[PDB]
Amino acid sequence: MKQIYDTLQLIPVDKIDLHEAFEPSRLEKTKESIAKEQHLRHPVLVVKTLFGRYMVIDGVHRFMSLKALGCEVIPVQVIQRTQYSIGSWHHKIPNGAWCEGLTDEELLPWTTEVRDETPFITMCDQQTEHYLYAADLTADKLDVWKKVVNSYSASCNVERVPHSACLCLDSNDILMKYQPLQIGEIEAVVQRGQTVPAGVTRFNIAGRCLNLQVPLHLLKNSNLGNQEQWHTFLQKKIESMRCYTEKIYLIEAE
Amino acid sequence: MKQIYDTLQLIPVDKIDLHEAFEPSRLEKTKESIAKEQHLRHPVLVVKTLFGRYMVIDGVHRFMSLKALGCEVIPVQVIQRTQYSIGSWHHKIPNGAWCEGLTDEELLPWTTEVRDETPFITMCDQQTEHYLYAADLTADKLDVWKKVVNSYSASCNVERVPHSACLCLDSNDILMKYQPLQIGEIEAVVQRGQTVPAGVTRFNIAGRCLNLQVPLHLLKNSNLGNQEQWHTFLQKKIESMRCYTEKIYLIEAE
Amino acid sequence: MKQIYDTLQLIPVDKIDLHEAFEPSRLEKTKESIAKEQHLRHPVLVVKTLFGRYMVIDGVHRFMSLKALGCEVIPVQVIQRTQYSIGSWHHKIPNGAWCEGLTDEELLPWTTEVRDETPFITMCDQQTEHYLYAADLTADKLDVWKKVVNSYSASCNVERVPHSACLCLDSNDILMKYQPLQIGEIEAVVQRGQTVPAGVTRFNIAGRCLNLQVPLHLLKNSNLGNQEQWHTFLQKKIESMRCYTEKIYLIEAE
Amino acid sequence: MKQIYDTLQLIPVDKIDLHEAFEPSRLEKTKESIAKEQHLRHPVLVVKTLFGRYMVIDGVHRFMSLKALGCEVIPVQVIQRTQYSIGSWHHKIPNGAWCEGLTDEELLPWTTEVRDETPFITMCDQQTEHYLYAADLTADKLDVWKKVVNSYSASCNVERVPHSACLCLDSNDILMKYQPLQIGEIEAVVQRGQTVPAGVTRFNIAGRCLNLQVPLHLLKNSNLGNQEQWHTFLQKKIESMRCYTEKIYLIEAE
Ligand SMILES: Nc1ncnc2c1ncn2[C@@H]1O[C@H](COP(=O)(O)OP(=O)(O)O)[C@@H](O)[C@H]1O
Ligand SMILES: Nc1ncnc2c1ncn2[C@@H]1O[C@H](COP(=O)(O)OP(=O)(O)O)[C@@H](O)[C@H]1O
Ligand SMILES: [Mg+2]
Ligand SMILES: [Mg+2]
Ligand SMILES: [Mg+2]
Ligand SMILES: [Mg+2]
Ligand SMILES: [Mg+2]
Ligand SMILES: [Mg+2]
Ligand SMILES: [Mg+2]
Ligand SMILES: [Mg+2]
Ligand SMILES: [Mg+2]
Ligand SMILES: [Mg+2]
Repeated sequence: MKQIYDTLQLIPVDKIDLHEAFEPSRLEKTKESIAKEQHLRHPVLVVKTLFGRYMVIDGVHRFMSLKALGCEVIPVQVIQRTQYSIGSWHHKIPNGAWCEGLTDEELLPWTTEVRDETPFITMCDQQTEHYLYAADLTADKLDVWKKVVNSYSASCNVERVPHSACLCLDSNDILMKYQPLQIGEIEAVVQRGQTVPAGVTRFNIAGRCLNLQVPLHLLKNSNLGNQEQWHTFLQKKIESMRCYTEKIYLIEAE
Repeated sequence: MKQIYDTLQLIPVDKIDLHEAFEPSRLEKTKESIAKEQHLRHPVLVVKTLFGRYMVIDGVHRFMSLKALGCEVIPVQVIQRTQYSIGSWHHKIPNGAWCEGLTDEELLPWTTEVRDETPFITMCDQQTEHYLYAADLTADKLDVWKKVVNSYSASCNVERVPHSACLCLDSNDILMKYQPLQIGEIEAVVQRGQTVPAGVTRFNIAGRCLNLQVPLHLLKNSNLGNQEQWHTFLQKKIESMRCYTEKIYLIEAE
Repeated sequence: MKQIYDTLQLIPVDKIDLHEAFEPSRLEKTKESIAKEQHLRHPVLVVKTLFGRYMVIDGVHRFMSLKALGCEVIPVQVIQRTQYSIGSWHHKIPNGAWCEGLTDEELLPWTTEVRDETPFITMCDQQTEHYLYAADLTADKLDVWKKVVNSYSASCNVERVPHSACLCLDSNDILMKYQPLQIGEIEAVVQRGQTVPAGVTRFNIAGRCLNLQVPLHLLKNSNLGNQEQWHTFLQKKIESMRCYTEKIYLIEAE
Repeated sequence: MKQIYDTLQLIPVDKIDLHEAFEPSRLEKTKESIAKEQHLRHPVLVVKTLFGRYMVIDGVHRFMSLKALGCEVIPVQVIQRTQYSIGSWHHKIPNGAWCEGLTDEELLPWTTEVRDETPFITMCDQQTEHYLYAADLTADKLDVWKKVVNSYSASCNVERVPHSACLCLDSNDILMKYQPLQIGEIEAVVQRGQTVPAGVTRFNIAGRCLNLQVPLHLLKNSNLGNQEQWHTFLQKKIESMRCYTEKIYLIEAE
């Protein structure tokens, strides 16, 4: 447990990259709550990446909220490569025929053929599968991916299901399956200045620190004096830290 | 997630049994903190037992603190049998030769013989094992167990280690091993009006609810009116509930 | 390891019990096969029972083949509790919607309420699960189990399905799910002179000895002695034993 | 399953590479055994390589026995990536404190600092772990690996130890720990015409075909053809194939 202290750091805001598109309603809600509370409940989870920088793997909305509220440093928890894995979320639309984004005039080259290579995107109903193969796309595969996801994401009662799960579709479900990305692929996206669609990458992260409740007043100055105050704050919080190994239901309110 | 609401209940204090001895310093600390905060951070974890009663499986000190502070009902989380298992803690004394409770005049019938039956208690050092066999004890096995545990528990820098763990002892460690109890054995202890020693039973519990922060003012009346207020409180808290599946480090302070 | 050698024993046929009804079609082919070969390829797997008897946990048809062939002694491997577990086979009726023996059961008290207590039997179709809870049974739990299984086993195509299988039922499927028995419960069936329905219990056994190839002649004339020959035989075979740990596909011919 | 049948193939000896140095004592006994029997009991397990070649992942000594015996063709089973994993064997030197080749290594830059990056090699005694980090190496990582292993393999008693083993070192033990290689890395060694030190790589392979017993005569005169005989042979053997899933002890004689 005595290593967590070392992973909780204040990082300059300009050193942090995002790889995932934000959700506008989620950002408004996160920003309003941070502004009201003037604390950050959970530190932003980051991994070290190229060029001395840090990449958010959990906390896009918290990060953007803190930035907009004028924070010059971000409370992060630095996650080591051995303590996370990357999977994907499948997206279950519980009544596809009432999902306007899916019943629209279709323009992409969906096909039912199974090929030797893995499909870029798979759309499933109870009886059939349609595929998009990377080899058939003209637009940047990233722009096609985002168009597909955003067509139904805010409007069709989507339920995210772990890509590894066992799921049986009823007679009107649609299931969207996406391929898991490796960390190197995500870094190439960031290097290009791009982001992946929201709610598709699924980081499984061991050892997250919760309920740190960092007061925003520690985050407004890029320089020091605040570092002694940060250490004092952290020492006090770590005194009350406890570890839980099984599944937990955390009440996130005061 | 929508089942947790049903498991969080206010139970009359007189319907709740303990099976484990409290630690006096731990009780003082828990009671002081509850009194200062006038909230219960985490609900007491209980299992249904015989006679319409409930048995604490986590929260002896919280329970006794609430009782002493005048609570007539206890916020519990009812844990189902399929969501916990019972193991044991081994107790590592990091310098046994400086542990007065272990270097005392010895009176129990320790033996190095390995027998066909399982030992009641095992004391290990780096090279040797000594056993206490239930078949050799005169005193109630429970009273012998408590004498052994309390001889070193508060004084010899004990480190609790999961009975299933891999541990290598250095040249001065002592390791005390205790047998896991089954739920039926624990219930027989309670039926006798007895308790097992502190810090030996190890419940592994899936799905615990944390940071509920129940205000003590909801707990002082055995009758109702408070039940509508309990439902309103619970509805608000459950709105902010989130599930975490991997290991977490929870900061337990405000 | 020499521990294995000691578990390979010749047991009087009269001391061996079955817990599972046999299939005569499988019995004829097993008997035929053993008769042609004059060797028992794989020893019967048994567990030690009360009264000094043994219970077959794998080898119902081998046992009765040898028994029917006049063997006074059975080559067994004695399995310890630590090296096996008891699961269950599900039963899929792919045309169950047309299975007469199943759709006319007006007498048994099936129900759809999910209770806190595990159900005795579960019957699933594409959109409904029905449950038999032990607390509602009108007659002996075993004879009810038997009646359910036989209502479709003899008049409807069936295939076993493992618990791990992710199976999505189509419009005419029925899936029967049975609760796994503990070892104590199976010992009860056998001591009432009975058996469980065939094809339901699933024993997961580690460390089976394969390809011992015991000549049948060792299994008769026990009244003259056979221990000398047996150990002479075992020592020669044991020397070529090799341990394999993952899933294997064994070619069983020469 | 018929998928297995298709993975059992006769491969020209010239298209098969080894990744591991052999032991001549084990080679003589393997050759002797195959020569006496005139059958290859278990097929060589290989993976498809670049350029259309194959790499042995189990069967270094069987391959070279057949090769030394003049076989122009090798009976292999082609293993897919999904059915194996690459681990490592630890090396225990029970009298390592007196192992001269190990206690005089003044040249290699061992270090005790634990860094965020996994180490290349780890050397353990009862109270100290020393590490070789790839970023400190003076020469080729493979030749350093080789030098370390050979410093004790030829002049000190050694026994392999599995990763899962809970091992407490005594006063004179030394334990060497090696980092598991990925498949890409082993392919590199072979394409540089080299091998890794013996007894370190640990392949966990699921679905091995056992007891095929391929007659040696099928493996010569390939210049006249052998596909007809091969399939005739496989169809007869495949019909007696049986799948076993847990640990088995196979008697390998008739
Ligand atoms: N008729 C048979 N022909 C060939 N092998 C058989 C036959 N019956 C049994 N066996 C061998 O015994 C093993 C298990 O047989 P099984 O059908 O379970 O009968 P039992 O009831 O004796 O276990 C099989 O893996 C097979 O190798
Ligand atoms: N000398 C031998 N005698 C008997 N069986 C052998 C011999 N060599 C190899 N085998 C068979 O091959 C299997 C693996 O042999 P192994 O020692 O790993 O050599 P290889 O390098 O060919 O894998 C063993 O399980 C054994 O059944
Ligand atoms: Mg998040
Ligand atoms: Mg639907
Ligand atoms: Mg559309
Ligand atoms: Mg506790
Ligand atoms: Mg010590
Ligand atoms: Mg004492
Ligand atoms: Mg069987
Ligand atoms: Mg069907
Ligand atoms: Mg080998
Ligand atoms: Mg030693």
